[PDB]
Amino acid sequence: YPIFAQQNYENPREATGRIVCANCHLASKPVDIEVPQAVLPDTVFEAVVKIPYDMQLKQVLANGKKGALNVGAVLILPEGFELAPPDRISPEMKEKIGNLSFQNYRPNKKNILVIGPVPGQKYSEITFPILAPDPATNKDVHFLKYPIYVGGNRGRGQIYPDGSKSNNTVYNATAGGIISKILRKEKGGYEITIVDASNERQVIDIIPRGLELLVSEGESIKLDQPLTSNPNVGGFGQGDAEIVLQDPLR
Amino acid sequence: VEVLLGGGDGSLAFLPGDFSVASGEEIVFKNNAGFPHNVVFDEDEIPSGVDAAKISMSEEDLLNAPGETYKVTLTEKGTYKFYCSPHQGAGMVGKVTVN
Ligand code: HEC
Ligand SMILES: [Cu+2]
Repeated sequence: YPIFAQQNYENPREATGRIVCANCHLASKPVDIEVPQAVLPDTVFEAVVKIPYDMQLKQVLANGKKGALNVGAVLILPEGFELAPPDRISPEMKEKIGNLSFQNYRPNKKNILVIGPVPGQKYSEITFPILAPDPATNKDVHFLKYPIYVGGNRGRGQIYPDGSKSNNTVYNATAGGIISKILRKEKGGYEITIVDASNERQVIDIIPRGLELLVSEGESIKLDQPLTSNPNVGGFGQGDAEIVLQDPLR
Repeated sequence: VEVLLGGGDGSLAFLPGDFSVASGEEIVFKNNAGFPHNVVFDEDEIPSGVDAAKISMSEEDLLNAPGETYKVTLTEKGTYKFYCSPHQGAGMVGKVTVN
């Protein structure tokens, strides 16, 4: 969720240029961003981010049931650029933004905006209303080309903040050997018994509900071998744009 | 017994995350911020049998809006254990101590 990165990453952009959501959102899915080629000082513009996905897609909800996808986003603009105030928001763009709440990543980072989790079938395309700065009003902003970075996600993540995997990822065998027994759980889930005949050790691999295993009793499994299919149908994508803060003259 | 998921800025945690009720009371789970906060009772810490889908939420009924609440009418006496589906490994979980 966007709050997981805000609560534990100071700035969401890594040194390799990777957005922090890719640490738990491990599937890669395309992200798009449309921004105006150039904007004037003190003007409102729209940043349109597209997080595209196949709509008949059903993911594994955290309770084993199958459900719809949720979308989230992280917009990184240059210093000076911020979320346009409601009085500067035209009514033609007010219905465009629906009723989303854009939050700042941290209270002092007014140039980093986050939104989500929002409904997928509704906000596959999000419009962020940004206000361009004025140079004669801020001595650090200047007329020039500036970078804009966006991160877009759709779907449940695979890793939690403590390092625990969720049920939206592959379950791998903690040890090689032969499967001696597969206990189908009453309310869903499985208990897999592995006889590591090589180390004379028995291990019990627990599989959560919502996942189907591709393993049978009496089968030889290797360490790290995938025990069930990967039920992840979502992904995280990264995009980039350049904007021209233009002088009103020439 | 009034549990409000999410604090007032971004605190993902059941408040309270542990209360005591009896047969006839009603539990509530109002989500404020950090949605969705749909809770689902698991069949690992339940006292009586009963199905988990009877006291848990479905995939179509999710608490993603700031105002929806999930009420569960429990009558059996024992200690249940529900948790935020969209945040089970996060750390926000509660339990119904009905007796
Ligand atoms: C690991 C600490 C994570 C970071 C950093 C981010 N996300 Fe995440 N996200 C993570 C998990 C394990 C989950 C699933 C929670 C559950 O049990 O359901 C999520 C979920 C989301 C969602 C909702 C998905 C859905 O319901 O379909 C969204 C939209 C989302 N995350 C977006 C997102 C963004 C944009 C992030 C970077 C700012 C981000 N997440 C970071 C784990 C982690
Ligand atoms: Cu939650």
